[PDB]
Amino acid sequence: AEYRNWSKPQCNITGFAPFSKDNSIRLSAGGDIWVTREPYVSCDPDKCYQFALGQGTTLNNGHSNDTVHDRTPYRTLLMNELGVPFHLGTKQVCIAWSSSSCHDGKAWLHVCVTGDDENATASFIYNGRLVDSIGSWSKKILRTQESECVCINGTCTVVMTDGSASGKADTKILFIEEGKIVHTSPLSGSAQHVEECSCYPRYPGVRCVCRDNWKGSNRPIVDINVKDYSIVSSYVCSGLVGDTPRKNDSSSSSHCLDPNNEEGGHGVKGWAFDDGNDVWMGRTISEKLRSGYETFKVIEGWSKPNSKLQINRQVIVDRGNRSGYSGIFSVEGKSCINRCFYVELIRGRKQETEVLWTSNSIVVFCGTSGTYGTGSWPDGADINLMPI
Amino acid sequence: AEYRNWSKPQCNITGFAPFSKDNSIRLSAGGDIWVTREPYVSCDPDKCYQFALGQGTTLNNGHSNDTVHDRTPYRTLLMNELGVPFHLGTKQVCIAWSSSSCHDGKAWLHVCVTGDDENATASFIYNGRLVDSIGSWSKKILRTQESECVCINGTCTVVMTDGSASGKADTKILFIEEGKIVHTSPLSGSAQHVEECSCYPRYPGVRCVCRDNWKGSNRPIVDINVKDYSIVSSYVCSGLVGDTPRKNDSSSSSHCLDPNNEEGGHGVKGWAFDDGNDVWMGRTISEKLRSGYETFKVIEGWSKPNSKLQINRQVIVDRGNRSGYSGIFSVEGKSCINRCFYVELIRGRKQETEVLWTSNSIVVFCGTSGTYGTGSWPDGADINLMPI
Amino acid sequence: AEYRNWSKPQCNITGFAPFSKDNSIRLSAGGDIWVTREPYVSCDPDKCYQFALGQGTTLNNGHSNDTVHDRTPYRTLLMNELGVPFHLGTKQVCIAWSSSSCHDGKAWLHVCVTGDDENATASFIYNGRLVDSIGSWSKKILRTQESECVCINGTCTVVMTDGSASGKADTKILFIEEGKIVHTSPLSGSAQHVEECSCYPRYPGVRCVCRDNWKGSNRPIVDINVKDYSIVSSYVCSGLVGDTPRKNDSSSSSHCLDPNNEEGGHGVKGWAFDDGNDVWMGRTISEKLRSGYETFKVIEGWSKPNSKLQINRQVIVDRGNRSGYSGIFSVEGKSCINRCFYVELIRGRKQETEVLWTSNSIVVFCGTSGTYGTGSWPDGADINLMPI
Amino acid sequence: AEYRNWSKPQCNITGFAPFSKDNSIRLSAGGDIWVTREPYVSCDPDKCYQFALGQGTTLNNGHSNDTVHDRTPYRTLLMNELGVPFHLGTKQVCIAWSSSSCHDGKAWLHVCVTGDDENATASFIYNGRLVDSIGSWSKKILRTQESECVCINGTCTVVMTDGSASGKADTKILFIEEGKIVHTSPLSGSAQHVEECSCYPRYPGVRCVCRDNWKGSNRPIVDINVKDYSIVSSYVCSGLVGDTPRKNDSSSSSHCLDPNNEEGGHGVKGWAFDDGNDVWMGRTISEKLRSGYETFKVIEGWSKPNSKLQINRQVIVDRGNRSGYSGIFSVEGKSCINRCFYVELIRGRKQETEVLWTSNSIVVFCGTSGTYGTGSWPDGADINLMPI
Ligand SMILES: *[C@@H]1O[C@H](CO)[C@@H](O[C@@H]2O[C@H](CO)[C@@H](O[C@@H]3O[C@H](CO[C@H]4O[C@H](CO)[C@@H](O)[C@H](O)[C@@H]4O)[C@@H](O)[C@H](O[C@H]4O[C@H](CO)[C@@H](O)[C@H](O)[C@@H]4O)[C@@H]3O)[C@H](O)[C@H]2NC(C)=O)[C@H](O)[C@H]1NC(C)=O
Ligand SMILES: *[C@@H]1O[C@H](CO)[C@@H](O[C@@H]2O[C@H](CO)[C@@H](O[C@@H]3O[C@H](CO[C@H]4O[C@H](CO)[C@@H](O)[C@H](O)[C@@H]4O)[C@@H](O)[C@H](O[C@H]4O[C@H](CO)[C@@H](O)[C@H](O)[C@@H]4O)[C@@H]3O)[C@H](O)[C@H]2NC(C)=O)[C@H](O)[C@H]1NC(C)=O
Ligand SMILES: *[C@@H]1O[C@H](CO)[C@@H](O[C@@H]2O[C@H](CO)[C@@H](O[C@@H]3O[C@H](CO[C@H]4O[C@H](CO)[C@@H](O)[C@H](O)[C@@H]4O)[C@@H](O)[C@H](O[C@H]4O[C@H](CO)[C@@H](O)[C@H](O)[C@@H]4O)[C@@H]3O)[C@H](O)[C@H]2NC(C)=O)[C@H](O)[C@H]1NC(C)=O
Ligand SMILES: *[C@@H]1O[C@H](CO)[C@@H](O[C@@H]2O[C@H](CO)[C@@H](O[C@@H]3O[C@H](CO[C@H]4O[C@H](CO)[C@@H](O)[C@H](O)[C@@H]4O)[C@@H](O)[C@H](O[C@H]4O[C@H](CO)[C@@H](O)[C@H](O)[C@@H]4O)[C@@H]3O)[C@H](O)[C@H]2NC(C)=O)[C@H](O)[C@H]1NC(C)=O
Ligand SMILES: *[C@@H]1O[C@H](CO)[C@@H](O[C@@H]2O[C@H](CO)[C@@H](O)[C@H](O)[C@H]2NC(C)=O)[C@H](O)[C@H]1NC(C)=O
Ligand SMILES: *[C@@H]1O[C@H](CO)[C@@H](O[C@@H]2O[C@H](CO)[C@@H](O)[C@H](O)[C@H]2NC(C)=O)[C@H](O)[C@H]1NC(C)=O
Ligand SMILES: *[C@@H]1O[C@H](CO)[C@@H](O[C@@H]2O[C@H](CO)[C@@H](O)[C@H](O)[C@H]2NC(C)=O)[C@H](O)[C@H]1NC(C)=O
Ligand SMILES: *[C@@H]1O[C@H](CO)[C@@H](O[C@@H]2O[C@H](CO)[C@@H](O)[C@H](O)[C@H]2NC(C)=O)[C@H](O)[C@H]1NC(C)=O
Ligand SMILES: CC(=O)N[C@H]1[C@H]([C@H](O)[C@H](O)CO)O[C@@](O)(C(=O)O)C[C@@H]1O
Ligand SMILES: CC(=O)N[C@H]1[C@H]([C@H](O)[C@H](O)CO)O[C@@](O)(C(=O)O)C[C@@H]1O
Ligand SMILES: CC(=O)N[C@H]1[C@H]([C@H](O)[C@H](O)CO)O[C@@](O)(C(=O)O)C[C@@H]1O
Ligand SMILES: CC(=O)N[C@H]1[C@H]([C@H](O)[C@H](O)CO)O[C@@](O)(C(=O)O)C[C@@H]1O
Ligand SMILES: [Ca+2]
Ligand SMILES: [Ca+2]
Ligand SMILES: [Ca+2]
Ligand SMILES: [Ca+2]
Repeated sequence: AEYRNWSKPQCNITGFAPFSKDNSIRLSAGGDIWVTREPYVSCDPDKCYQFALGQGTTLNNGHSNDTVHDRTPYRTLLMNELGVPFHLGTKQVCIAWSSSSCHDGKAWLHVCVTGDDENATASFIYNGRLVDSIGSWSKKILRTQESECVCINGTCTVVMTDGSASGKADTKILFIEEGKIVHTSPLSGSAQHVEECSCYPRYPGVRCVCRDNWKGSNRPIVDINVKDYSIVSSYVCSGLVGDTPRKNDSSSSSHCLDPNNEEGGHGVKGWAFDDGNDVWMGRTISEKLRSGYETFKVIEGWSKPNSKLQINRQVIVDRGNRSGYSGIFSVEGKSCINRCFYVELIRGRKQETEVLWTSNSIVVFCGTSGTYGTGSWPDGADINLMPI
Repeated sequence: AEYRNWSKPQCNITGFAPFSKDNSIRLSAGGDIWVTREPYVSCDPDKCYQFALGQGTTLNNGHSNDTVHDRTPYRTLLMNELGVPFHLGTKQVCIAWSSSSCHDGKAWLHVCVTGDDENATASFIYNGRLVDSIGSWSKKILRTQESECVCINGTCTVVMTDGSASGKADTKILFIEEGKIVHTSPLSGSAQHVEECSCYPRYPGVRCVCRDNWKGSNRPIVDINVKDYSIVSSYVCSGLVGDTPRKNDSSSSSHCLDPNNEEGGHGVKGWAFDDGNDVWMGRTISEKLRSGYETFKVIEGWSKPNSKLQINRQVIVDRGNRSGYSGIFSVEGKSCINRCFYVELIRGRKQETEVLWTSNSIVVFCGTSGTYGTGSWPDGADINLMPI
Repeated sequence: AEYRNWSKPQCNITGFAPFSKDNSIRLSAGGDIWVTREPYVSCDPDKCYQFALGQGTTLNNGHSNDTVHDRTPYRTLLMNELGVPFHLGTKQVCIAWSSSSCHDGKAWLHVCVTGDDENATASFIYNGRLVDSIGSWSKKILRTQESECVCINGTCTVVMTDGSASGKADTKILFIEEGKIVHTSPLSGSAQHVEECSCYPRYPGVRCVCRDNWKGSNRPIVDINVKDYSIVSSYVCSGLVGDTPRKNDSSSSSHCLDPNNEEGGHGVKGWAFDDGNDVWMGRTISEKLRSGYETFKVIEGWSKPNSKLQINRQVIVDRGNRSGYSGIFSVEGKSCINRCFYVELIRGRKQETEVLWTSNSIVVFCGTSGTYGTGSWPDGADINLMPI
Repeated sequence: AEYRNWSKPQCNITGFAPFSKDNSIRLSAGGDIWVTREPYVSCDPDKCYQFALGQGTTLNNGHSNDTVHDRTPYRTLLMNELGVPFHLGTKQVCIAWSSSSCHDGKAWLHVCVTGDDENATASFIYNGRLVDSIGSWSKKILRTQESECVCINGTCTVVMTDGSASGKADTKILFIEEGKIVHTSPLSGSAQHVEECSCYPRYPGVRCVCRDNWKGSNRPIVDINVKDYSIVSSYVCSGLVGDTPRKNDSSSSSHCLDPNNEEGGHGVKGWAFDDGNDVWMGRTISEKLRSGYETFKVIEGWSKPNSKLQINRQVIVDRGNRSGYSGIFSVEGKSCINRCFYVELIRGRKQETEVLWTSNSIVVFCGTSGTYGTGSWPDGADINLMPI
């Protein structure tokens, strides 16, 4: 076993093909299945795993009531092979109401945050043992990616924020070797608010596309140099912007440097990645709600400020059905590194009042250089057939 | 780990001996078990797995209502070790409402088709990662074997059809190396309609027996040359024909070249294989319905047009009990390659109206050169004891 | 991986110490657990497994009604690591209403009998594939040990009977190499009726203690020579006899050569083994019913006709609680081969009428050369708290 | 695979960071989960496992009634990877109503005690086989640590007691090599009553902190020399004492040599360990009840009689919530040996009368040399939402 370096070119991308779906809410109506949110996917060199933050209960269970809240002492990070839904034999790998995980080629790192809002603890678990921990630096909900971290040559990097959800906060990038924090760098650059980064290897460094919860409906970019620990940041150039909420497609804009100040407050975790001067990106179909999910390429949308020339659109979830968070993960092939993404399909409160719980299922697609058709792969549960 | 070449002679066959049964419908009345259809079996060099297309729900679950339909965005391919029934810890390996899987000696290939009827996508997943995809070529339900594919020296082959279920369609044979499509050949020869092929290694090539849904109650044969990609096809010679529906044994016929035009419309997935000039084949016992299941040898039934001289009959499922699809898989022994088959035992709608769901169990037999007795191994559930 | 030869001396035995218990009936009242009977234990060189014949259903399930019957097409052999109760993820390794399994050092052999009473089939599965099969030789319930077989230097041996349960039958000993039957020898010697043998390695051969269902309440012995295939048989010498039913301890007898003709009809599977001239044996405490379970040594009870001098008694299950079958298995230690046994704890019909099902749990003890105390480890379920 | 020697220095400790939590009582209200008590954690060189003594039943099950009792023939030791809650696929590794387990670098040892109070048996199982057993030496509930044993260079040591819970008893330290007892030493030194020791490697020997159930609310220490089998004992010096019950912090005392005779009767399993002259220790927050849980360092609390100068306090479970037993386990890092602890969170009878059962969940923390914040991680079930 050798460390991963991810030193292959990005695969050619013509769009995305279906990869996995867990159907977990449909299963929850006839089976004991965990209540979750904030899912993601990350793969070791052989095979992929699905992860999510449990709510310390199954769905058909009195403890599923009022699971809309994001942070409790009962949330744990669940980890199963991809496509195995979160049944009662699922391993809870750490105590977490925010997390990130990744494999360095040799073993798994988990970054797990729990405890009081004003004084949380992050644990750093590597190859099955606690190696490091830190306390909150700004006393305002220390929190992290909710998707995979990225490791090159044994140095894993993860983005964390502590501070306001609606104003200037303190973001830092940690560099971790076999579980030990070896350096911490503050965020630098023109991104003004950074949360929930979706990061990917872009050898020789790591590139992240994030959520600006304050003034941007355009997504921040954070670039991380793992050799010298330097950080740069800005915003995706595309005038078709990636956050929710956002303005409509004719009114929206980005010019790469600053938050657009267009319905910038609040947001949703999402992703994008560059392909030469173009950008591939996903977003909800609704501009206001976490409903629908579409991907497309914006021609020159990485390099040219405010480009809106899209092509190669695919519907992942039709506009009539619920989506949620989405994130990137990367998979090493024989000759190239592929990009894949998952979509959280949130069901229950507050939007759906027939039940008292909040949970989700997942759907997952991977880049292809081949061809594909059309469809829609929503959660699929009938809210009226669920236990309350 | 080396690629499989299957370069051993076929084992001697005197008939078939019991191998596996999962009892899944009986278990579903007191346990959380997936709703399935279109099951099959395929083995890696060590051990066998059962697969089937899930319906995105367990049976005792409101979402099992009206699971008679064949294609939805919730169907996934399930994969367990053979004899482990589809419980909630079962892995969903891909999104699929049609599939085929096989192991090349090194890793698993899955061919998984999903999305809109008029514009489906097939994903090609190998060693746990998406390697290729194609879109529908004829915009009319791209679909595949619903049983194992076959790999020689690292080149796996799979038969797919796109086009009418009741007239000329477009069948193609794909050749796939570590998940990458390297060649596609159109069907050639005198088979006029080919679906749901049951294929087996017949070194140096692959031989398939299929379903003609249009004009044949005799089964098509497709022979695939993996070295030069050439294809030949025709029909099993036996006058005791393998499809359902079919005429009775005195009225039925085949003369090897053409569909017989005898109750040829519709059909069921099945199998046969040659043993010198003779053929071993399975079929439903009923000529009209998917009820009962029998195997026998037809003397000269591979080589002599319209031969009806049977011997070595075995009842697998008595005439009074339900069957379904059946397919072949092959298993490498010390000195020879054995042939085995499974039978899908379908329960529920439309035929049984006491319940609202449709699902199945499996029973599996393998070739023997020894001796054996008699019996009947049906699904065994009492429809009146099931959840509706 | 090398073949086992079992060429170490028997361990010193002072009695038996607790090893495993599964509590499966207690668990069945609050969990989905298989209905079973005829359990046993067998270990590969690393670890032990529990096996039993399923009844194709869980206990809290309408299909558990009238599971008293011994042979149906739904019975399968279940196999889990020892101490893991038969939950819904349990593997059904073959179709069987009679079975025997054993590991030769390299892989598992399963001998699985199913089908019609008058014309059964035995399948021989080795390293996960069907290698051989035979049909019934006497058309009267071909049947086998219901406990582990034994392999020396790659040759596994198993005892099977076909014929009357209440008169002369046809017993044969099969010799099987990597799943292939290489020789079959008829029973020879003075045992007059032999069923359900509990066999153990006694290098250079195999020694079995069995059930005489016809005229003996003393247990038969069958000795098997694996080099030349010769067979000898007789009866355990001990005047404290091992079957149920039997006469009381003052009236019972054995003189080593013949069935005692004392309450000889019917019987229960059990075991014994020699220790020099002495014998270690288990039996039910009741002389009429499968209730209680005790072990003891009979001084000179292997060599001296009708010896009744017992010592080192241990109660395993108190007289007030139900037992069932019991069998031997052997485990290789650093310097010696240990002997262990399991006891089936049968609950439900016909004896207990509060429920409609019949099932069992297990308890398991292993030889020790150390010391121990006293106790009683019965099934423990309260029949009045069970689903009917 | 080599034997562990634990010959690295203790890691620096600044306090403890969250490691694992299983949420098992919350899950039990909507899932089939074992009833347990007396849990602990122990790790092989790769990964950690959670263990506990089952009560032979799940919680939503009539057999969970009156599970307050500590010893029955149905209790077994359960073992899962850490964070996997005790679902129905959990392995019961031995019959036990008292236990200890540990891995020597090569394989697992389990010490399992069961049977009659006045004449119990301890089984010693190593690498999956029974290797040794002993009977009760004093006929008064032979019993052991209920947490991990410790092995150096292949010699594992375990502390056991037999005798009164409220007066002089007979404690012995056993030394076990690949499952075989090679030496037994009696307790020696000034500890007057020793139960439920929490032991850790302190190369070249083993150090334990225990429970005095007779006259001490200060905890005993037992030091074990694995080379010459000699034993020394005394009491933790800290005037902030570790048992429950105890006097308040101003009235309590210890002077290192003798039991303090302060609310000394009864007790709870707990732990402490030295860090130079200082001691790190956990205790319940309540002085009378098993409620709350806190850890802190007592400056000079290892070396200076009656020191009460605490620093670095952390709440693990707030004062308003239930705790239970707690124990130490040790984990080998790249350069140092870390200390971790678990807390049993007991729910149900006798204290909570809304239900008829008694069970627990777990929470687990590991030493850190980093930083951390604050929180509280209690069991979290709502007693009014549980099955009775
Ligand atoms: C079977 O499945 C395939 C694959 O999914 C479908 O093909 C895709 O079809 C979509 C929708 O048409 C294509 O994406 C769209 O591309 C447009 C740009 O391409 C056109 O214009 C350029 C420039 O002149 C031409 O070079 C090019 O050849 C095309 O003529 C974008 O304008 C589209 O965005 C606009 O419309 C969408 C709604 O469709 C809005 O949401 C946007 O806001 C915007 O107004 C869009 O991106 C995609 O490129 C095709 N893929 C491929 C690989 O061909 C088939 O349509 C489908 N067939 C059926 C019947 O289901
Ligand atoms: C115990 O189990 C064994 C093994 O399963 C059973 O033996 C099989 O029995 C079946 C049924 O008889 C045999 O299959 C049949 O073979 C017939 C041809 O063989 C006979 O005729 C030839 C030519 O003259 C002779 O050489 C040969 O020795 C036989 O005399 C076919 O004609 C049969 O097909 C016809 O009948 C079946 C119904 O049985 C119809 O469905 C068909 O449409 C057709 O009319 C059939 O194929 C089989 O070969 C035997 N196997 C072996 C290996 O011997 C035992 O019968 C069974 N005993 C009991 C009591 O259960
Ligand atoms: C704690 O646990 C230990 C270990 O389990 C118990 O010791 C065993 O006790 C049993 C019962 O006494 C012993 O088994 C019996 O051995 C008798 C023969 O030994 C005695 O006689 C000989 C010959 O004179 C002496 O050499 C020897 O020292 C003994 O004095 C048999 O006669 C017994 O069988 C008879 O009684 C039983 C009921 O007990 C009947 O069911 C039989 O039909 C028959 O009448 C019996 O086999 C056993 O040997 C002891 N084991 C060991 C290793 O010592 C302790 O008794 C137990 N203490 C308590 C209080 O629970
Ligand atoms: C965020 O989280 C951090 C880490 O958990 C919290 O910091 C810990 O805070 C606790 C409570 O104050 C500290 O533990 C306490 O240490 C006291 C000794 O230290 C003080 O006094 C010495 C000697 O003069 C000074 O050198 C030192 O700098 C400190 O000023 C003990 O006296 C305390 O025990 C007493 O109070 C507790 C209740 O707190 C009682 O239960 C005891 O009986 C006793 O009366 C206690 O041990 C701990 O050391 C801090 N950790 C670290 C690493 O700094 C932050 O407080 C928290 N912030 C918030 C707002 O949540
Ligand atoms: C669902 O959960 C809510 C939130 O905890 C429960 O409401 C709390 O109930 C407690 C116990 O009576 C009250 O003290 C709190 O004031 C309630 N909080 C709020 C916001 O209402 C509620 O009881 C639970 N059950 C249902 C059926 O709603
Ligand atoms: C079983 O499933 C059917 C098919 O989806 C359900 O029937 C549909 O119900 C919706 C919601 O009311 C209607 O809009 C559709 O028109 C119905 N379709 C048909 C074909 O009837 C049915 O409600 C489900 N439940 C039961 C008990 O039958
Ligand atoms: C329990 O199983 C028995 C045995 O199969 C069932 O009884 C059979 O019921 C069928 C269907 O009505 C009858 O044709 C058979 O004659 C019955 N056999 C006997 C021996 O009675 C019985 O119905 C099942 N259910 C219960 C509640 O007893
Ligand atoms: C809960 O368990 C208790 C303890 O076993 C049960 O009470 C026993 O019930 C038996 C059977 O009637 C009586 O002979 C015993 O005398 C009872 N013992 C005691 C201490 O009361 C009780 O029945 C069980 N069920 C419930 C609902 O309490
Ligand atoms: C609390 C926490 O750690 N993360 C939560 C974040 C933050 O509230 C925002 O990023 C603002 O900081 O967003 C969610 O609320 C959301 O939008 O669905 C869910 C997630 O659990
Ligand atoms: C829809 C699909 O992909 N395959 C389906 C096929 C096709 O309808 C036919 O082969 C005609 O094309 O047959 C089934 O309907 C059937 O007969 O039981 C089930 C299967 O799911
Ligand atoms: C039918 C079969 O294969 N074996 C059965 C045997 C035989 O009936 C006897 O050995 C007589 O032949 O005994 C049982 O009935 C029994 O006594 O509990 C159970 C077992 O399933
Ligand atoms: C019975 C047994 O083996 N151990 C039990 C011990 C002993 O009773 C005491 O240590 C006194 O000896 O403590 C418990 O009761 C307790 O306090 O919660 C539980 C545990 O099961
Ligand atoms: Ca925003
Ligand atoms: Ca047809
Ligand atoms: Ca008898
Ligand atoms: Ca005390």
